[PDB]
Amino acid sequence: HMSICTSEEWQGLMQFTLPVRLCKEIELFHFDIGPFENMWPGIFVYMVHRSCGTSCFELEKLCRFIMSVKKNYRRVPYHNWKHAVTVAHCMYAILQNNHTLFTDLERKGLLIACLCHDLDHRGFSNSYSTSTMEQHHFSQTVSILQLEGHNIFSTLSSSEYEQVLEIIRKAIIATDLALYFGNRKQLEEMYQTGSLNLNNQSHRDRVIGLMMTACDLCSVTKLWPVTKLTANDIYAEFWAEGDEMKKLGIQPIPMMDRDKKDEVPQGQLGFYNAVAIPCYTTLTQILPPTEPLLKACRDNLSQWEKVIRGEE
Ligand SMILES: Cn1cc(-c2ccc(=O)n(C)c2)c(COc2ccc(-c3cccc4c3ncn4C)cc2)n1
Ligand SMILES: [Mg+2]
Ligand SMILES: [Zn+2]
Repeated sequence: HMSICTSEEWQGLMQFTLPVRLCKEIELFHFDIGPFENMWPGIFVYMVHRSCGTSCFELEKLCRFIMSVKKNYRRVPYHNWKHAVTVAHCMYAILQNNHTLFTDLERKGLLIACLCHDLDHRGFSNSYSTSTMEQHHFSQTVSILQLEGHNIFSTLSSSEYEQVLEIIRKAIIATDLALYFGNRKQLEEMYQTGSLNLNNQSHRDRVIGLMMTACDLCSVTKLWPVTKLTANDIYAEFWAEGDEMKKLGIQPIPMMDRDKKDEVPQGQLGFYNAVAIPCYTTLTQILPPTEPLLKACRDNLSQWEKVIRGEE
């Protein structure tokens, strides 16, 4: 277990250059990687390069690492390689727009953590100690790092190496949405009381934790026709899970039931109000430059309202 890339795959990636007409596009929060499948591993290399230059990773081990990650994502409609890269791009925009808050270690850890955060997702929920899927996705990240010529951190001291693995573990654990409700609440209080202090490691962990939810949910921050299409992918998976439950004579909850299709826009609306809006509001409060994520979220919420009210 742990599949690996071929030499053709890592060498082809080493040779890629992003077309000039995307370089301004890719800096924008709402950028959609969607139309550029061929370029996705290339796009990740690019973002690593912009954010730490052409000498932050041995370029060969880097391309090998990315191409093996890709081969350990499965061909599922939503929790796949497309979503890893989408989440990593959101993290890239955040780090670029907040350039001096984060250490060099943090920047490398979090881009890698984002690409690996759904490693070997099967297309079924946590429901079908806790943070099950996530402890596992971290486990798989550890295994790839450990292979052959795939250790991109080899050139760190053992003190830095232990540091970056622990950035990664906490980051991927933070992508379990059950834990997001409490982290956010904690952050909301600290901000209120004025007690938030980025010199404090456990405060940094929390902020980073929120940053991982915001990236993980970022398909709600793209332009309306892209968010709409992604929502179809999320449903392809949820309904396939609901179909497997009916196969056993089990009644799935409404969200996994394709017979409950007309209650889609209502469902979307509640999620936006209950999860997405508070997430990007607390983020915007701590990191003002992330404000365009909130704005794009608000715009998509009002699209969903108009669907419900019957006008699009
Ligand atoms: C980008 N993105 C990730 C996610 C996401 C991430 C983590 C997570 O745990 N969930 C559930 C979703 C989303 C929102 O997706 C949604 C899916 C279904 C609903 C829904 C709720 C209730 C009844 C419903 C619903 N749909 C049909 N009916 C009848 C809402 C939102 N967008
Ligand atoms: Mg996940
Ligand atoms: Zn995810």
